[PDB]
Amino acid sequence: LNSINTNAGAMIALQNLNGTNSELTTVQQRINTGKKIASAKDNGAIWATAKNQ
Amino acid sequence: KLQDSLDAGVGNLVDADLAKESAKLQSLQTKQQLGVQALSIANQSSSSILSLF
Amino acid sequence: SATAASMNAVKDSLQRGQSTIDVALAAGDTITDLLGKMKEKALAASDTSLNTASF
Repeated sequence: LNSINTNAGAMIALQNLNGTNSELTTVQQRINTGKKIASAKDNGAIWATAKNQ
Repeated sequence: KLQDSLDAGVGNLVDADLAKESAKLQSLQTKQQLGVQALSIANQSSSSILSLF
Repeated sequence: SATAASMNAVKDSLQRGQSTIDVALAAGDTITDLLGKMKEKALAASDTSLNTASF
């Protein structure tokens, strides 16, 4: 396939780059906040137990 | 991911594989020149009759 | 020539099946991550030392 319209490989590479950027921003927030569970989105149940404690 | 898959499927459905037409173009151009020459050879057939008289 | 021209439909069905399996694999990635999170949830709930609110 030598299409000049669709470029599936660039879409796959963009998906992998987006996933890498997500892991990197997760590491950035975990480094700056100092917590692996800084909010309810990280783990609602453990966040609830930690807040009550 | 589903959006990228749908776009890749539409590209599979309609996009041309240009590497094949890259050769088809030159082949049809040579064939067009040969056809023009053949029709030009055909046009003069009546002239041979003129020498007979 | 007709037998050769007919192969485009075969290639089309093959790519359609590939795309269907691709969508299924994306959904399976989601389902496996969710099943793993369910595993640590049940593993934590199995502990008897938790209070009622945590369970």
